[PDB]
Amino acid sequence: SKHELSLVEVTHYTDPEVLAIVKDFHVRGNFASLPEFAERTFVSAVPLAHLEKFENKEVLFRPGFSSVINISSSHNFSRERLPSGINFCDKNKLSIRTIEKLLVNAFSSPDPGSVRRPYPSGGALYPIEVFLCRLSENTENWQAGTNVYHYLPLSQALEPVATCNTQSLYRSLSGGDSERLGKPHFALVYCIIFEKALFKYRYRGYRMALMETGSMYQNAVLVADQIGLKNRVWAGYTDSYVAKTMNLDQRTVAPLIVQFFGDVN
Amino acid sequence: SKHELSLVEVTHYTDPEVLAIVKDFHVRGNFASLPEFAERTFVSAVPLAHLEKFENKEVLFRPGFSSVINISSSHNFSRERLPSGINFCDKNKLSIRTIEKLLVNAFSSPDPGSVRRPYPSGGALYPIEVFLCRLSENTENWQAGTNVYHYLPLSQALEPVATCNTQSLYRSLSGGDSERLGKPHFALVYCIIFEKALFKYRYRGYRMALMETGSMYQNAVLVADQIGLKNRVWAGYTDSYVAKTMNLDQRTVAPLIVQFFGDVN
Amino acid sequence: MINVYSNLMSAWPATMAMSPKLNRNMPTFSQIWDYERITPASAAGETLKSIQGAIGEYFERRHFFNEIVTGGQKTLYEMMPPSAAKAFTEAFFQISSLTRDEIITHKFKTVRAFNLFSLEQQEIPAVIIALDNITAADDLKFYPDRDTCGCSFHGSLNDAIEGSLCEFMERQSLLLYWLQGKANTEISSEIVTGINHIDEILLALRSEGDIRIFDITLPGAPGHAVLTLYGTKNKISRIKYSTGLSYANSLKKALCKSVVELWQSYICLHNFLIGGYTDDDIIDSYQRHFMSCNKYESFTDLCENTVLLSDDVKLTLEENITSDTNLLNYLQQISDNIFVYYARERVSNSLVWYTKIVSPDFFLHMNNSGAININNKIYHTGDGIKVRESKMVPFP
Amino acid sequence: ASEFGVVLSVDALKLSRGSH
Amino acid sequence: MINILPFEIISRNTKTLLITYISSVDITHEGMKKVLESLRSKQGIISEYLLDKLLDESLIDKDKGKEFLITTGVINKTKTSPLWVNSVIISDVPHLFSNAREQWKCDGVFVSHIIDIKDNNINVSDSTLIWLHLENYHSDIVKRIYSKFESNPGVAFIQSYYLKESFRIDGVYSPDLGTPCHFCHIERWLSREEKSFRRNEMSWANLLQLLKKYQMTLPALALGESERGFSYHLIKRRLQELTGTSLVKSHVDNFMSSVSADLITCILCKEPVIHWQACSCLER
Amino acid sequence: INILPFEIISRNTKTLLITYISSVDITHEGMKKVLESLRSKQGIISEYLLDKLLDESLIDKDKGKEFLITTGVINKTKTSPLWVNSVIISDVPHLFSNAREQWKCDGVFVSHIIDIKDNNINVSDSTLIWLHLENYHSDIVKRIYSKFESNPGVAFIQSYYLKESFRIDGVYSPDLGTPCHFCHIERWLSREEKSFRRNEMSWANLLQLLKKYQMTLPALALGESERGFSYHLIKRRLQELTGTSLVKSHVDNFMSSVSADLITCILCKEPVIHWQACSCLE
Amino acid sequence: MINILPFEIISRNTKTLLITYISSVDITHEGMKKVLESLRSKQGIISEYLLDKLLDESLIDKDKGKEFLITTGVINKTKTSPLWVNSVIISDVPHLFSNAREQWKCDGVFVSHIIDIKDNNINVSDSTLIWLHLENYHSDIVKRIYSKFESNPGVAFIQSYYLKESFRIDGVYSPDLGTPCHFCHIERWLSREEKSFRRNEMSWANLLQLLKKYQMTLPALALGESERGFSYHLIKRRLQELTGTSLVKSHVDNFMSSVSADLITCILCKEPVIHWQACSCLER
Ligand SMILES: Cc1cc2nc3c(=O)[nH]c(=O)nc-3n(C[C@H](O)[C@H](O)[C@H](O)COP(=O)(O)O)c2cc1C
Ligand SMILES: Cc1cc2nc3c(=O)[nH]c(=O)nc-3n(C[C@H](O)[C@H](O)[C@H](O)COP(=O)(O)O)c2cc1C
Ligand SMILES: Nc1ncnc2c1ncn2[C@@H]1O[C@H](COP(=O)(O)OP(=O)(O)OP(=O)(O)O)[C@@H](O)[C@H]1O
Ligand SMILES: Nc1ncnc2c1ncn2[C@@H]1O[C@H](COP(=O)(O)OP(=O)(O)O)[C@@H](O)[C@H]1O
Ligand SMILES: [Cl-]
Ligand SMILES: [Mg+2]
Ligand SMILES: [Mg+2]
Ligand SMILES: [Mg+2]
Ligand SMILES: [Zn+2]
Ligand SMILES: [Zn+2]
Ligand SMILES: [Zn+2]
Repeated sequence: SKHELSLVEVTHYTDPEVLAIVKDFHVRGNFASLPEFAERTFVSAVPLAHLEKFENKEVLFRPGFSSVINISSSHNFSRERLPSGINFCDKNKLSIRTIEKLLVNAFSSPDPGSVRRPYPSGGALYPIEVFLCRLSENTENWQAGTNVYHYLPLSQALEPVATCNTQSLYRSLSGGDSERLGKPHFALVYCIIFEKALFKYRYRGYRMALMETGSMYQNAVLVADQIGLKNRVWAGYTDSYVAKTMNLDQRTVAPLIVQFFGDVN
Repeated sequence: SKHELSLVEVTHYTDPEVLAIVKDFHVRGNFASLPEFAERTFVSAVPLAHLEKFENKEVLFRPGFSSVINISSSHNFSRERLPSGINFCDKNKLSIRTIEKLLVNAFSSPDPGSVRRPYPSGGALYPIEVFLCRLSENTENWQAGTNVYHYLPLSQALEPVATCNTQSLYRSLSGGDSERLGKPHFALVYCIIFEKALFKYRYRGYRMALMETGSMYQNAVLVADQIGLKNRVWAGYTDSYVAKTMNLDQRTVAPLIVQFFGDVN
Repeated sequence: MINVYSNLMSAWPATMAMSPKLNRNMPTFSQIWDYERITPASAAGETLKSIQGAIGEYFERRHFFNEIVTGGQKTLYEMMPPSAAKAFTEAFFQISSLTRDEIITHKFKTVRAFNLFSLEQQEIPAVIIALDNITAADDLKFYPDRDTCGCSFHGSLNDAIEGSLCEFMERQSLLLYWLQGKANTEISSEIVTGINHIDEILLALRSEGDIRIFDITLPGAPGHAVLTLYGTKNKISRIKYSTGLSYANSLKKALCKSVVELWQSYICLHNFLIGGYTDDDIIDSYQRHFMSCNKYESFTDLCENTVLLSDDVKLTLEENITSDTNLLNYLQQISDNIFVYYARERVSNSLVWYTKIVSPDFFLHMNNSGAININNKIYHTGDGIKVRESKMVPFP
Repeated sequence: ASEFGVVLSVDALKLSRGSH
Repeated sequence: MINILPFEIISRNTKTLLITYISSVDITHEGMKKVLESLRSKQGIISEYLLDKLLDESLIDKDKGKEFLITTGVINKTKTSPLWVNSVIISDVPHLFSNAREQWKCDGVFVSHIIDIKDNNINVSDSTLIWLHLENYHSDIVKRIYSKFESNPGVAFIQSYYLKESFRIDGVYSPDLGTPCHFCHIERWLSREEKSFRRNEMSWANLLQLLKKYQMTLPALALGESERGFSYHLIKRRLQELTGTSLVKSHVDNFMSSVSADLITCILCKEPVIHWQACSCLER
Repeated sequence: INILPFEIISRNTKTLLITYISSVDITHEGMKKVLESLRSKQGIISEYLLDKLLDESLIDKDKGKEFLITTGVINKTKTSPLWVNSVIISDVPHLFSNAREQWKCDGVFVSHIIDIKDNNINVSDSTLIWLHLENYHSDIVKRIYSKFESNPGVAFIQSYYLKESFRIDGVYSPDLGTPCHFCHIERWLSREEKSFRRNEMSWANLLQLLKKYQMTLPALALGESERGFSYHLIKRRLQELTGTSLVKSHVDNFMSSVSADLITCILCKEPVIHWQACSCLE
Repeated sequence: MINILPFEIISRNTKTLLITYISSVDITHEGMKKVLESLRSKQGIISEYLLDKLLDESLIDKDKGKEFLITTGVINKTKTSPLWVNSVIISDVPHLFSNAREQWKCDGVFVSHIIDIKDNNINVSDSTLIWLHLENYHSDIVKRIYSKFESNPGVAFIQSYYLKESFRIDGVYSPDLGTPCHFCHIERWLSREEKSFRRNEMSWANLLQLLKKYQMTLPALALGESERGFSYHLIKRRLQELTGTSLVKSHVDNFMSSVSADLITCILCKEPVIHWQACSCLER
């Protein structure tokens, strides 16, 4: 609002060829993930029974050889990352103060006068937008009836987005795997604004934008661990349906990744 | 070596259509960034003089409106991220112990028996590889003559990669903007193994891999700040030239992003 | 999006773009920038309408500001039938300080027109139509103040006329409202339209500030001229006032275009102001004037001074017995002297059309702070608010 | 202005040609 | 929901063989032979009660019988309530579909009505997938249908039509799910067909054409009985993928995408289309 | 017969016909019935159906037709190719010394290469005149137009240089009523001259000062390679305009310019439209 | 390095005009007129000493003169040492290039030699960009050149040749930089040309062909003088982009990419090609 940018300024530099080729590509990665499609679709090209062989492994630069410089673990001063929460449980009320703690710590400076975020960004352009989705009636709310919000990291404020109910929003974000997921209190959805990702650096901007998304949800992971929230980054959603439900215009902006938050009993 | 995975297992599931379409796309984002091309190429579609208007801004969901739920900064318990270092200075010797501290904290568990990394990953497949590049003769080294290494996050060990000299490796990573960059002690290069990103989830895997890259370099940012290293994530490099110099085979693996580390006088 | 760019030596403008937006329930804005050949054309609403409207406004404005050529040079009584030449003479005799003898003997630059009612072919003075200072340079002493009221572009002659006629109605209605402060009705500020993007705007404006919706249609006239007004006292809002206006047979249609045009003006100015852009960026004095009206006092001045013919506030958008009646019948009852300037150009296997509807029996332009035929068949000096006869309405 | 002539025309776009 | 899968059960002299997509068995049991002939007779779905009845009739244990029928590939058990409860086909060539309702039951597809586009007062219940298939293309036909039915709770649409030497099946158009409509599709193909050497379709020639009322026909080669036959099979299999007996699961990244076929070469191309920038379907 | 775009507007028993070149009071009921009928028929019609329509509306066939042709409701166009031959008029004719020979095998038939500096240029009926200029002056186009506008079935196309661009104009055909050279450039100059705020460093200033000083606009520093590139573009446009009717070919094949950036070698194909103010519309 | 840009300087009666890509000036000074005629005479690069000499000769201040010449678009100052110090053209049609060395100096391109492919003992210095242009394509010709010169310090190659109705210019092949070679290119185009409706080129038909010695010719339409002319201009401009007087800067994401041209339509397509999976150029 003080640091507002109009997308009209941005589009003055858009190469329409670039935008079309990037969106054509991007859309190949969209999913049609719904409870009603479970028995006629699949996600994994690898059978369940062969998967473990591929999980948590190292690819070697000289496969079959073992000559390495070992490094001490005595240098590690970190905590182990918590396991990613699954079937969340919404028995406890969850306050707005807890959602607020996450938002300001993961995405904003401690100094509300400063514009320097806790993650870097190609060209300082920050093309990735954070949306808040409230998924539980046991989640406290700022403005009754409003379940989608947009986080403004520089003003440190929430912008109302949608008054969809809590059941519809859970359905869109939770794809066909909702029963395993259980019941999170809330989610963040990270979205790319295509022209903002593309206008300065062209195709390479798409690459920089997706990486930024990762820097962001990672801060959220670390911050969640510290305030005693469980979380799970989530790709099992129908992209367009999420978009639709949040009243995003898919010609301009698209959800890259969902991240779920809550308790685990 | 204990948690080794052979790419032969992976390729048994590769859709060659998917791999071709993803690489065709990916390569559109590669740069030809060299000192010798400075006066006949450009990077920014936006003139220098109009850029500030686009830097550190907020795009609004309701542009022109100001109605928001403000959030307290009293919830923020974090430190402000350091500015990203520029023209690095290699006057000080930098020890292997410092590079080791960064590596184990950003990418490895504190428990060397555990396989659970401090960043999540689609399918626990971890398709992104970390390479270490030594760029200063004032940087200590584990094996004289070896300036490229591959970090094995689960074994917590370095695998020798290349004995290119330090000048050649700096030239490849620093593109045409080396004079502004100055002299970093070392870099990490984050690389995607295409078939490993693609085999399970197909196109959506590419999206998940680039985001993972961001979660990774972000841990490095936070860890660098804590051990008193400066850093700058960097996209101003010639992709194939870096690849070539590090002896990566570009048919299998490609550099997504470089990250520079060192002091700043 | 769109993002069509033309070389500066092209026939076509520098740029056309459709603006990205996050919110799918907000209207599309589309715009064409062509250096300072004209000021940027734009339109807003449903996506394709937006795009058609910006293209259309661009063709319209380029024609009137940059492309007119006169069909030569005649006195008023040569170029048209007598009772029309008289009507023009009386208008011009108010607008400058030259004598009736000077006016009737002056050879005016001419443009093709036809009578709205009889289709009789004639000419009218080019000085009314051309918005550049060269086309009818030698005529400007008779008519120094020109503008785009009643101007319109379309690919059907019928649409071009209908567009010209509706704008004429809305601007005649606006000036009469401005001068007298009389409106037919207020439509509920809390009206629900049923159309997503219209509702979105109204909700955003209601929560940012306050709106008033007024039917200011020329008395007795069919159709609806709907004027929408916003203002806020909110300190961090950069827009303290905006407004929009449209006329149509249909009350709903007029309200919707009215609301969308308010938003269109709201967001253009908002973007100017946050863009950091300077006064040297403003080349159009209507825009300069509108921009100096960006204060709450523009809103309260209209609202406190608005008298309403009907008691209660319209809760629904249902028509009435007047709306249905014949607009040409109504207009001809007031005046025979309404002309349609027209031009046309082949594009592929179609014609595109540029029209302007003009009457010296009505207000010839909308700047009653310039030289204007203040006395005419719908107003005479004294009927209205006096300070307002020498001040321009706060409308862009 | 210069002592060598008077400028008639200019192609503004051609004459023009990390974070800022 | 017991779905009966493709198989045959063949006998000559005293030898009887079952052959399915999954397996082949030398049947050494009269009762199970009878069961299998009865099932081969039925179209598509069968009440688990009928199956038990047919098993008990041949004196065969019910879970042993069932386990046999499932694992050998004769039947399968499905549990999920589907997105569209029902399909209708709307067409300018309804004769081409006059046995479709009957035949496609055996593929597990419920098509409730074949509707001639000429008909007024066309009605469609909630959560119905509308298949609009046109030989003689006009965009006003699609507009009319969207206009009649976009508001129906849970509706979706598929459009099929011909362009040049191709048969086109659009992605599923679902207001609820936010997916691209017909016009998003046909603009993607009219762009590719321009000898432009450019993905980007936009220019002042296009801008000027957009001023006119959106309206069009499509050039395409004349159809024979053979092109119609080919088309009938892709329609059936596409409907089957979405709402019928799944034989081969689709990946989530392609399940709703367009399917295009060259009628010369018979090669399929499955392809997700982006929203067209100048389209209105997102704003509805 | 091609039916051109036009409008008819009615009020009282009054009717006004407007076409691309005319504005006409229609008082004969017969002709209202003929125009209303043609208004809803889109484009190309047969001589037989037109004649049937006229006879129905009690209008002399010969006279009725003369009206429709003269006011620009119809034109009497060929189902066979519009230009049986072509000629190139140039200030650099030597660049085309082998063009006639060579372009044969591309199916392109150029009868004559002609120096613009020749006095007494003649040109056959049904011929397309390619005017190519390295030294552009609008009076050179004016001269060619004046000489040949009246030749049966004549058309014109003009190629020239503007800074880094090679511009090929649309085809100007009096018979078909397509835009001319001046419909582009004079309109372009009008827009510079009548700008809401004149850019005081406009390229119009150069163009207008070259008139005032009686100087041509030179192509900027052409070498062999730019001429080779030009040569090929010319050959390929002529190929596009060969074997062409209004039955074979859409008007947009004529009502299109080709601009080639000689640096990037990128082409830009743009629509060309009429200018109400142009004198090609009489 | 003072680069002389495209301009003209025209006089009639007492009026003299300078016109460049950047600007136009009414020249009101005899000295600067002389300077400008002299520069219009010279090809391409000029010693800053010659420029100063020419300025002093016309009694013009040197920095005022220079500032004028730069800002008006007559010249510019470039500072950078380029990647290839030198270009050679190797061709089966060297006659087509017999004035190229001379002419292209004015475009700031240094081509040291035109080499007939028929010649033995072909020599190329270090840091030379080798342009191989073939009308009569054979892959053995490319193999021979790579074989002779891949090892040369700082070498790069461009290949140009015809395929169907297209003229092809490959991406810059640079062992040092790791960029795709000719064969990476021609496999990308032979894949696209298959009526496959598939990006993926691999099948058992291809596998079997790979057993034979890699060897091929290309089908392409016959060339006239006009196709040759067009080709000459793209070669010059491509060389100019890489090693000559830059007029228009290229984006870093396309600078080294392939350039393809339809000779029918004259439309360019600039496109980065991936490494071919079965290619050896990465392993060298
Ligand atoms: C980009 C991304 C997408 C993911 N998508 C899903 C998902 O769709 N479903 C799920 O259960 N977990 C998902 N995860 C979580 C991973 O499966 C998890 O990080 C991994 O199995 C390791 O487990 P841990 O995080 O508990 O150590 C995702 C993680 C990432 C980084
Ligand atoms: C993906 C990515 C690529 C970047 N590339 C560059 C680069 O090429 N050159 C550079 O100077 N900085 C680069 N940066 C650093 C940003 O310019 C920097 O984060 C931003 O200007 C904000 O400054 P700060 O990080 O000091 O707050 C990059 C950052 C990211 C996230
Ligand atoms: N007197 C007639 N009686 C019956 N049918 C006729 C008559 N004259 C013409 N036709 C029909 O109308 C069609 C149109 O022919 P028309 O005389 O209009 O030539 P055209 O369409 O002007 O073609 P072109 O001049 O290019 O050869 C003919 O093919 C013919 O079948
Ligand atoms: N489909 C169309 N074809 C041609 N011109 C159009 C079309 N739609 C709108 N226009 C023109 O675009 C211009 C702007 O229209 P609009 O924004 O609706 O109203 P306003 O007159 O308030 O600007 C007008 O000249 C209008 O006639
Ligand atoms: Cl209406
Ligand atoms: Mg408008
Ligand atoms: Mg208007
Ligand atoms: Mg208006
Ligand atoms: Zn659509
Ligand atoms: Zn003309
Ligand atoms: Zn290769």
